[PDB]
Amino acid sequence: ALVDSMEGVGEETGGQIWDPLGISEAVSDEAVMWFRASELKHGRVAMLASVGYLVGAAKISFPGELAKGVTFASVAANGPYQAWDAVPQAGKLQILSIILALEWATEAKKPHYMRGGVPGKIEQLPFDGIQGLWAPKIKFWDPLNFTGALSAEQKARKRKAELKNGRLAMIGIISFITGHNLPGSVPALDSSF
Amino acid sequence: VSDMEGTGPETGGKVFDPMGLSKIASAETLAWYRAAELKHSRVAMAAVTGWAWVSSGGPLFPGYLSVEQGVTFESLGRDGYAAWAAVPEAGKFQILGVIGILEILSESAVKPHYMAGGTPGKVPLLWDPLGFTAKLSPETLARKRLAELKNGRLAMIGVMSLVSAHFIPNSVPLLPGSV
Amino acid sequence: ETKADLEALAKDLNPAVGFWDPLALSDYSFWGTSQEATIGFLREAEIKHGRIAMAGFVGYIVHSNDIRWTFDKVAASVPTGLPAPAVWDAIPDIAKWQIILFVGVMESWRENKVVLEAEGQKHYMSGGKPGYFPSFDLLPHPVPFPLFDPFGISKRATEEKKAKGRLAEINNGRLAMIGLFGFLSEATVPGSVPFLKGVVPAYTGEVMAPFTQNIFTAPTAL
Amino acid sequence: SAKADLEAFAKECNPVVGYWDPLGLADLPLWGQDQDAVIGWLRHSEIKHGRIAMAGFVGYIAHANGFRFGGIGPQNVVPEGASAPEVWDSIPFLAKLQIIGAIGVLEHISEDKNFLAADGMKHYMRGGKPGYFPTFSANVHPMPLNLFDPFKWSKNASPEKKAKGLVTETNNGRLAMLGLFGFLSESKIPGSVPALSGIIPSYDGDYMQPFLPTGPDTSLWTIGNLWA
Amino acid sequence: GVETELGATGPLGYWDPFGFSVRNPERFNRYRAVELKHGRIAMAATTGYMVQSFLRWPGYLSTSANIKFADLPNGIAAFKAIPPAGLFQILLFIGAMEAFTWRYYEGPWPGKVPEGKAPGDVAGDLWVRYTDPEEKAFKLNAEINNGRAAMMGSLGMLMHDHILGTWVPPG
Amino acid sequence: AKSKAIPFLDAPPALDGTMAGDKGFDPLLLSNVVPIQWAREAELKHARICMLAVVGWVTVDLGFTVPYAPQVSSLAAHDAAVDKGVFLGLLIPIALVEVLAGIPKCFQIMNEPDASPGGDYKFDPLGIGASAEMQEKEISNGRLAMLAFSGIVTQAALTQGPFPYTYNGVEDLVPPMQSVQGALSIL
Ligand SMILES: CCCCCC(=O)OC\C(C=C=C1C(C)(C)C[C@H](OC(C)=O)C[C@@]1(C)O)=C/C=C/C(C)=C/C=C/C=C(C)/C=C/C=C(\C)C(=O)C[C@@]12O[C@]1(C)C[C@@H](O)CC2(C)C
Ligand SMILES: CC(=O)O[C@H]1CC(C)(C)C(=C=C/C(C)=C/C=C/C(C)=C/C=C/C=C(C)/C=C/C=C(\C)C(=O)C[C@@]23O[C@]2(C)C[C@@H](O)CC3(C)C)[C@](C)(O)C1
Ligand SMILES: CC(=O)O[C@H]1CC(C)(C)C(=C=C/C(C)=C/C=C/C(C)=C/C=C/C=C(C)/C=C/C=C(\C)C(=O)C[C@@]23O[C@]2(C)C[C@@H](O)CC3(C)C)[C@](C)(O)C1
Ligand code: KC2
Ligand SMILES: CC1=C(C#C/C(C)=C/C=C/C(C)=C/C=C/C=C(C)/C=C/C=C(C)/C=C/[C@@]23O[C@]2(C)C[C@@H](O)CC3(C)C)C(C)(C)C[C@H](O)C1
Ligand SMILES: CC1=C(C#C/C(C)=C/C=C/C(C)=C/C=C/C=C(C)/C=C/C=C(C)/C=C/[C@@]23O[C@]2(C)C[C@@H](O)CC3(C)C)C(C)(C)C[C@H](O)C1
Repeated sequence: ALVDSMEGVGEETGGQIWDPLGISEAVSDEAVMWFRASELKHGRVAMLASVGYLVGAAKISFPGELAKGVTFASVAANGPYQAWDAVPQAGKLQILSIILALEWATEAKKPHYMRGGVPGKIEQLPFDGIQGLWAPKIKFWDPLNFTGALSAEQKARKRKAELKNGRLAMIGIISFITGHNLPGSVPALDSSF
Repeated sequence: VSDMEGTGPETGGKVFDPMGLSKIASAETLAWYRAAELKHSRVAMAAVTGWAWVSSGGPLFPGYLSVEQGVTFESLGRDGYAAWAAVPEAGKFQILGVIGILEILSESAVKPHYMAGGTPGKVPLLWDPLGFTAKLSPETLARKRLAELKNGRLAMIGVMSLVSAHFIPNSVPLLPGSV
Repeated sequence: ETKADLEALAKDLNPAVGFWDPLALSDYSFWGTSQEATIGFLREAEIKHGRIAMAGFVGYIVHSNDIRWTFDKVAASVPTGLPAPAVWDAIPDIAKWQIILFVGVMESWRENKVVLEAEGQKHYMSGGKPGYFPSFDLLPHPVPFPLFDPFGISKRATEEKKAKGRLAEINNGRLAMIGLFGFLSEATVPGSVPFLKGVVPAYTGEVMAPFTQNIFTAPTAL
Repeated sequence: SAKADLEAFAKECNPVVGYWDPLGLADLPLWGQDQDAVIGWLRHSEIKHGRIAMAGFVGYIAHANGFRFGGIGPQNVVPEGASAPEVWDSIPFLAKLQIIGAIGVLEHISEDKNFLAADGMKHYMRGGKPGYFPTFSANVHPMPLNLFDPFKWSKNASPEKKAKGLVTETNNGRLAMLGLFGFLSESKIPGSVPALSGIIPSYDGDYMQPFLPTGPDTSLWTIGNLWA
Repeated sequence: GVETELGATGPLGYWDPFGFSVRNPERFNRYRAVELKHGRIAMAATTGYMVQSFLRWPGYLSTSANIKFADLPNGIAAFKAIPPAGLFQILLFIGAMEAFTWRYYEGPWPGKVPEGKAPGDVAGDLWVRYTDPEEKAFKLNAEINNGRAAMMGSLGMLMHDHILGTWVPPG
Repeated sequence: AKSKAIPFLDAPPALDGTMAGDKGFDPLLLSNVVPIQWAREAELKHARICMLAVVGWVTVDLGFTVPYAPQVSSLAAHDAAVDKGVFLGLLIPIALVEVLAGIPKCFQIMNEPDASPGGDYKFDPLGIGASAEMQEKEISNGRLAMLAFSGIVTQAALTQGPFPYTYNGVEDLVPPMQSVQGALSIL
């Protein structure tokens, strides 16, 4: 099975595959690559979202003005929760448009993670090789190219760190949202959440 | 990073890197670091020279900056962040657009981009239009590049000393309390 | 450990009482696991409860006599003269939730296969040492001391002394689980412990209720 | 072994007591570093604390009794008769900053690989002498005098004498630590150092906040005071 | 193996996105038993919703509680409004059929399908048995397919009636 | 044998795999009753008309207008043009092109065995090329334009709104511009 070879097993669960429900044993390898790709996607989105929520709750905002009429602090003066509404429609439209472009490109690369590809290694130069489209060769992952200074063993260690931090952030972001929704749910979250 | 320029006698004879970002940096990451260092150097040197010249009783340019709106060079006060504030927004956009065109050029024209081989901080269009440094020895050019980096590091500390003076009065000694 | 090992342990703890399991927990297979692992879990439970109860006995004496830390604001916030059970209820719930989560992190550290097998021991249910606590050698970040003997004492103790100490640990734990509960029962039920009448301050709340506001229904946040 | 050397050093410090590590700090793996590095750090901390406490004791006698340089400088804003805790509080804020910063530069030079390597030595946590301040032989601009033995009074001293001097340094540093905090403790928990009762005045103010009170913001420079 | 069994028909044919029986073909019989079970419960549930829409029984649900059949709404509110004794009797009957009458599994804890039986052949001797092989296969395929459509539909009705209070969504 | 587009049906024999845009999609086997070249001519004519219609509708609705033309949305543009008078003029080139290129080409397709394929008028003044990939792009763009025009007309008539042709505008295409505060509530 492909499960025994993947990363993600850590010292916390005794260095064993944490699958109480046994779905990893049940489903085929193809679904397992889907699950690892989705795991890393959720984990990276959550590692972005958790620090975003921290910054919003601290009310740390860039100096300037998002639109020509609203300030970054004006949007953030109602906590992270009531922020996406206060963002202008055009700004979030552009954000979601570039996210759509990235998603479509990463899915459109030929060596798909399911059908013979590394799960979670979305291609580092999306929008390249597209007929009738030119974009700068800004490497999506690590455009400064910090990876070049790391050997494969260090990359494996940092991928383990990636998975563990992603899992913790997926817990933390929902913790923040739940702390806002239900006031007493998560302790150690102040009224800003 | 040991091969790259910048290690004068002023920090031993070795690289200055407490945090060790150069250790993380690969060759192309070090190229990015040097390119960013150089661009900050050059922009800072221009900024600090302009601030000093304007706010040290230098001769403001003659005539009207904008004849249509009536804004004049003399009307723009010789004070940091007031002259820029009173400059027309169209003029601000002119400066920013020319800078943006030039920077997209310096990114798209250089062929072996500083990232993929190449030399960080080389912009053939703007440097030496009169060719002032076209017959210097390679050593001399290396020495002058070292001088460039050293002057610019000081310049980028100085421009922030000016900025933090306006935004936080009496931050810098030997500088007016206002700006 | 085998039931023969439990009989030997009981006969070394108290030769006269000997093995005195009258409910056969030592024989009931817990979760279907072998007797050698049910014995491990039960013995770890005995040691752990005795540990917590000995600490609780000393802590109850300390709280009833209001020997509090001098340089903290939570202790000052808690009113003086309260019963020791109430000195727990009068605390911010966020501090209770961090005491409990500290024990959670420590008991996650203890049962970890990797840390135990790195230090040499195994789980108490896997034939390991019941009542062992691995040090923080494999911790993500460095830390100054371990839990058991943060200082050095008993780094050079004989196995005979360790065996004597484990026997005394089990016996004192069995006694302290009864002493601390004598305090609680006399507090919440006057005239229940006949010898502490007029000694233990009375109490109305539930000692098995850690947080004032019910976490399952309506918690409080900070 | 580093612990063997430390144990012998303890016997030299006091042979009746000997090695007394009640917490096992030598054995503890600080930062994950091995026992040699940990003992190097602990020894360096001991001599650093002792040195600074000895200087602090002599400075307490100097400041409290009244011992000031003449002329323009920080001493002209400290009120006369001020307590030793009040002298630091009364010197200018920039004076406090520059004292702490100069000490920082000295510490940085002390742990710099540059100076220690120019002197043919290594960091105290990586097989070096714990408590060795290097010569300023890599300070870009030459400096006239070094910190330790500036006039080079000990240019020819026996290694046995130097070892005995380090044994003395540790002992006197420990004793000076105790005395200096005796002074500090008598001012905030009276009747704690019995001999000092009535001698050390009470001080209302945090010792461990360096910059509280921030002190005056005066400008004591006279000629060329364009920054005022 | 599994690619040619009752259920490997329709537009998709064999359909294992997450490779369950591909990884564990031994568990296909258990999965078929579970699919038949859920499908049948859902057929009953969908017909119950559709028929409770227009027809309701007469007489009192519980004369002591004064709860009438027509007074109940059509949805989860009806099961809420059944008295506790009625719910207990309902659970008792369902458990009797589950454990004794129509045993889907043979024994132990992780129940296997009965040995001398099909995956979901739970009826006794008095049950319709088809002897034509083609008709038997066709109608078993119809059973499982209608069951699948029924569970999709029943999940739809349950979610609609949870959101709104009526299984019919507006439109 | 089994069709690619429909993996539970046999593909027809007329489709084969030479024709551009061939995806084995013909569940009703209409290629047997209707000739494939005639059907392709009709497909390409419809595709081209729908492409032009989509781009013209979008431009006119966004605001681009000819001088002297009525400043109206694309929905009322037909009625406005008919009322103002100049709209048979556009029929005149349509009538010319159809009568003198479609009727003869249609008769050649049906009767003449040696004839150009459906939709091939040899109209390449720039010489961009009639490569296989180019024809595939033409067919795909055309079909997408047919469906897009159908949606555009049916939605502009329904809502009588701006270019998005949805009740709440771009918010319908993009749900997370609506609130997201109920999504965060359930989370
Ligand atoms: C005596 C005990 C008998 C128990 C068994 C029984 O009676 O079997 C009876 C039986 C067969 C049989 C046999 C007989 C020959 C007749 C009797 C013999 O019996 C004996 C004992 O010999 C043998 C047997 C059992 O073989 C057949 C039962 C068939 C049944 C009960 C089939 C339901 C499908 C529902 C579907 C697909 C729902 C889709 C639902 C969907 C897609 C939706 O929900 C859609 C929708 O709603 C949504 C979501 C919202 C609405 O706005 C809109 C609509 C409406 C569109
Ligand atoms: C009513 C009537 O009729 O009767 C009774 C009822 C009742 C309620 C039962 C009564 C009571 C009171 C009782 C019986 C109370 C019992 C309390 C109990 C039994 C409390 C133990 C604490 C132990 C601790 C904290 C040990 C720490 C030990 C530690 C942390 C060690 O260092 C262990 C050590 O091994 C190392 C690691 C290193 C070695 O070098 C040796 C040492 C030792 C240092 C009354 C009032 O009397 C009357
Ligand atoms: C910051 C501020 O405001 O500061 C203020 C306050 C402050 C600091 C207190 C001030 C002060 C006071 C200061 C600094 C006073 C300094 C006084 C000073 C410097 C006094 C030296 C006397 C030396 C003698 C008599 C040597 C005789 C030496 C003799 C006999 C020889 O020459 C002998 C010999 O060499 C020959 C000729 C050559 C050879 O053949 C033989 C030898 C070698 C044997 C100021 C000035 O107010 C400034
Ligand atoms: C608050 C809690 C607490 C209390 C009140 C308490 C009381 C007593 C008494 C009572 C008079 C004795 C006499 C005693 C003796 C020993 N205790 Mg003990 N102990 C507590 C906590 C822990 C922890 C966390 C550990 C531990 C251990 C040992 C060992 C080592 C044996 C060995 O190394 O073989 C010996 C000899 C360590 C271990 O491994 O125990 C198997 C270990 O990890 N204890 N302990
Ligand atoms: C001796 C010794 C040691 C020591 C020591 C100690 C205590 C050293 C202390 C040193 C100290 C405290 C040194 C201050 C310098 C101040 C300067 C340079 C200020 C210049 C100021 C200038 C240049 C200002 C100029 C201007 O305003 C002017 C005048 C007018 C204008 O025209 C121009 C401007 C505006 C710019 C070691 C090495 C530690 C150990 C060793 O063992 C023994
Ligand atoms: C809309 C809305 C909201 C919402 C919402 C959400 C999340 C809605 C989600 C709806 C969803 C998820 C609806 C799925 C339907 C699936 C169907 C009908 C599938 C049937 C499929 C069937 C019957 C399959 C049958 C077959 O298997 C059979 C039997 C045999 C095989 O041979 C053939 C096939 C495979 C075909 C808010 C957020 C709450 C508020 C907002 O304001 C408005």
